[PDB]
Amino acid sequence: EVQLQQSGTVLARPGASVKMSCKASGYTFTNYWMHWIKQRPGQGLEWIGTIYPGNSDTTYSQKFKGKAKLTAVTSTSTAYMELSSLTNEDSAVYYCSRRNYGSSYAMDYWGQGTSVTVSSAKTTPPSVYPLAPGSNSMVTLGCLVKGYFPEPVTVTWNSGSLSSGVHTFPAVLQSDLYTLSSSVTVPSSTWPSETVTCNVAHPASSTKVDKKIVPRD
Amino acid sequence: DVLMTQTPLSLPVSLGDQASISCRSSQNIVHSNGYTYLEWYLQKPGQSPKLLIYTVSNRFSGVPDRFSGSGSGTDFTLKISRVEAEDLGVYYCFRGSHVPTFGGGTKLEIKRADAAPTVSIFPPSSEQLTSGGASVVCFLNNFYPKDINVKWKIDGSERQNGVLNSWTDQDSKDSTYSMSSTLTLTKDEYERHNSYTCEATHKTSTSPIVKSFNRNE
Repeated sequence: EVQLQQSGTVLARPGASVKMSCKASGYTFTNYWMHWIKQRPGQGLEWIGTIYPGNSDTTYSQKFKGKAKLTAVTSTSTAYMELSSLTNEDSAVYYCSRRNYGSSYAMDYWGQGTSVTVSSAKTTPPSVYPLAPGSNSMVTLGCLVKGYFPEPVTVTWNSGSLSSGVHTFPAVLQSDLYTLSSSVTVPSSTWPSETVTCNVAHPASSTKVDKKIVPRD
Repeated sequence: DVLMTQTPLSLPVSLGDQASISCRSSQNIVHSNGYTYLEWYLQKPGQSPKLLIYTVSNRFSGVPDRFSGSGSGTDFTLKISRVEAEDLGVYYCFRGSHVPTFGGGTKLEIKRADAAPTVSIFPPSSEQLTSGGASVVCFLNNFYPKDINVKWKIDGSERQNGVLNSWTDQDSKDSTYSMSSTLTLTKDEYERHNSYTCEATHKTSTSPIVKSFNRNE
């Protein structure tokens, strides 16, 4: 029943600073130490520091002194981490977690994590392109989502009906712009006989595009 | 001096097999109170780390017997008696006493029979060419092991520029890997050539898989 809910995704510009929160419930907030962990994309976890909400006591990893500032608000059962002088190196997911004693001695409960992107590039809708085969029992179609920023983006095929045989690849950095692609395999008797459509939803720019895969020749 | 080193970097094990994850500290990590706070955590793709083992050998409420933690002083080991498909992800050892430190992590990949990829190539979409760009996409889906090589060829010559690849996490259902390689050129350079090729060399063959298309067809 103990659960830690963390604030939402954040986009910040170099030199700026952001403040995130970790709302705790399920235990006596002031009795346990709350820890913070960083994780650069495609990287391992890294301990940042900890705070004892009970009396605002803190400890930081030398690497994070002056970078991270931890605080807690007893009344709201909320822990906060403020990162300042942001750079690309701070772009990552940040987790909060409670260190339990007794039943267990470790970090048993974690937050869902807060994502932080440091960049001086503005929101850009993605251009969605159909990938139809040029000229087998199954056939592969595709969808190219190019030049958007920042993450993330939602891609489904046929509003979601087509689920299996789909492979939406990780977004790659295209010079301050993200790029990903999605493939889907279906029966030859299904396509082109029946049209297939990819849906692309870019949150950041509140954009929703539907692209039909039209055959060629 | 605080370093928590893990080995191997990546551990391939077929279902039901035994798995041994090592973690060495550079100094004795026993607390002055006599206890040794070494913990193990597991994190699957896009999820918050989970607690498996605390105090070296103690299992957390909800973790099956198949998981074992042993060791002392400067060496600790995590054993998975009968690896399931649901066990893949990254394992991290963590030293919980002052100056908490995570190990680098050991990716647990599930071994399955070698499977050649399914390559598909796609020419630029009329919409993109209209934009002035020209992306040629090539999908290499559901293959194993991951170690794969993709080489692009425009009229026989190899091209390394404007090539971006992205890989999927080992599929939890079939344990295969998929990759998407994208060769990007402007429309003008795209239309000054004719044959575009995507080549994949994989452990499953000598004769690489080649998929091309002629602009003039």
